[PDB]
Amino acid sequence: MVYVSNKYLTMSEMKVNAQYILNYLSSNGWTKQAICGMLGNMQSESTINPGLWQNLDEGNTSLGFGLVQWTPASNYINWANSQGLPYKNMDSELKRIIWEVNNNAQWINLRDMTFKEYIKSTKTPRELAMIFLASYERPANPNQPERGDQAEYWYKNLSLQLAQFPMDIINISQGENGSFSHKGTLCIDFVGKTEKYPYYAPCDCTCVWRGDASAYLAWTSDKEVMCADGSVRYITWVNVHESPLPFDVGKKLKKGDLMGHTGIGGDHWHFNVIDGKEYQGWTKKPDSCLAGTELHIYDVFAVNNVEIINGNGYDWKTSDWQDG
Ligand SMILES: [Zn+2]
Repeated sequence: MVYVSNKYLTMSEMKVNAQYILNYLSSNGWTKQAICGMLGNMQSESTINPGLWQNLDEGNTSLGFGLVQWTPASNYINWANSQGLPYKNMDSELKRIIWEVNNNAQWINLRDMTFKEYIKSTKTPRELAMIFLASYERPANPNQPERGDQAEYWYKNLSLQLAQFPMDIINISQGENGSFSHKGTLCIDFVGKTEKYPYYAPCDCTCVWRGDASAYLAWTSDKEVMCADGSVRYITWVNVHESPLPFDVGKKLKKGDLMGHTGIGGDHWHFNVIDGKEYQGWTKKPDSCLAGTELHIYDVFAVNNVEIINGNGYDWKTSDWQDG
């Protein structure tokens, strides 16, 4: 959903557009600050409307058009045609801006910042709105602090999850460095209240590997998460012993969705988590665990609303972090 028209948008309609642009350019590696600094500008140029002609003068290609009011409009519209993109279109316009960053276009460095620098900046959305104004837009009237106020407003009004321990109970049958099969590892075997006991997604995640032989699924958090130890990081983990395996590679789960059950794939759940967003298969040291940097389960996942029955004397922590 985007609002595209030759008419001034209300704040409700702009908010929808502003959210869309945030989502799109976020995936393209721009910072929330720089996107909002641009939004403050596009609010003044266009009410964040990709279909808007300057002064509502439809079809006048000598005047401004679209989100940043490309002037003359034909420079953009012609670029769009050459690129096989429909010109009056949100994504096409965002693709034009990305192109300008990638091709040393539009921007003039008047504030000791290049366009490539701009999109990675974490200066205030106010600061960056004014940098954008001076460098990209270059208006005849430079005194427009409202673009800054608008930037900071979109920063606050648009758009971390706390990693929650998957299961309702903690009851450890074999901890980190356990003698039977965890020597050298930070793995933990957990049992449920019964056989085949459910556990849930600690955060939005995706299934990245399936080992049918060894009965494991591997998962990677979609975003960086907030950990029980106050760390912010991507995480990757493995669930072993479920039978049959619930999902396939690519499967997407939201925080709290059913992720698996204990099993015999004695009934239990072997769990192991590493730092980062890269699954790297396995190693033995001397016992089997994930390759990569193992993290303590009790430092990563919070135990809010978990019944601890055993325990193993680990620093299990609750967290007051509130999910975005
Ligand atoms: Zn184990």
